[PDB]
Amino acid sequence: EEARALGRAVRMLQRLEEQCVVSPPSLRDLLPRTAQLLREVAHSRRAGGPGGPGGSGDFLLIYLANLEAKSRQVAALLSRLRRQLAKLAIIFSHMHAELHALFPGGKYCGHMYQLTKAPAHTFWRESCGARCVLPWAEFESLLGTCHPVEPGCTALALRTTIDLTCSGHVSIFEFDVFTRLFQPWPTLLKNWQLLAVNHPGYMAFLTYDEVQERLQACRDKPGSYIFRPSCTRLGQWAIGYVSSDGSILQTIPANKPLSQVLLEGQKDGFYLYPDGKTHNPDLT
Amino acid sequence: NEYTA
Ligand SMILES: [Ca+2]
Repeated sequence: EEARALGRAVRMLQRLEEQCVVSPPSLRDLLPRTAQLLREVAHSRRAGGPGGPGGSGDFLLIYLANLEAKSRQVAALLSRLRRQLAKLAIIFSHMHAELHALFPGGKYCGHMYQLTKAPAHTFWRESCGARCVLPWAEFESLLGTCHPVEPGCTALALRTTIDLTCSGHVSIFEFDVFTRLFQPWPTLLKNWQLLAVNHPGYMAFLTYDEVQERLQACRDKPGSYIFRPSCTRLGQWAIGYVSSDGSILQTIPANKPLSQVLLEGQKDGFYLYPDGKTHNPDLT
Repeated sequence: NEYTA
């Protein structure tokens, strides 16, 4: 089943690559890179880590079925089109990074993978053990031992934030990215609600060029700013802002809580008008 | 992409 699956995915990605004849994330770059990695996986599987649910084989069954669905979406598409293709480029960027994180060189390391933030690392290994991936519903219940989310719109917004590959399952890599972006751990979901649900400056699933474009609407309003997850340095934020002369710049800040970075930038007079809006929310 | 200090 697994070798057939890998063969099918590699062929779908070859078709897309041939049908796709810009700056990161770019499908034209990501398609052949993902197919090469899949080939590396396939070789390595024919010679594994801890067995059972959430292990290497389970991860690949899920990942490859999602990669097929996403590859069908791209195929079906080749202004609205520009957006649909940018969102899919971000999704493929995330699928490629997740497979590179968990099977570098084709060789599974999900049972050894270590999260960036120590409290989150501990939470995953104590709660999930050697597993590298969980279905959303099981993840939501496990995370709920520590950081419960309100069912409904809130929990669904959380799902959309965490699930980088839009697969319905949370890998240890996605949880690594989420807990870096929304650190610190003791207040994880309060940080996320304040920054990603309630803050006008937060944009999800936008590329560097899409924020450059969006902020042109506010170029006569120095101080205007937006923040969104970097697509090339996953786990870090990218803040776009209109400088004093009207130019649109983007910076990746220091590895610290985004709230501290935004508080400092407000106090220094750089991040004043979130998405160009008049009211900056209080983050204290 | 160009990210500045
Ligand atoms: Ca996912």
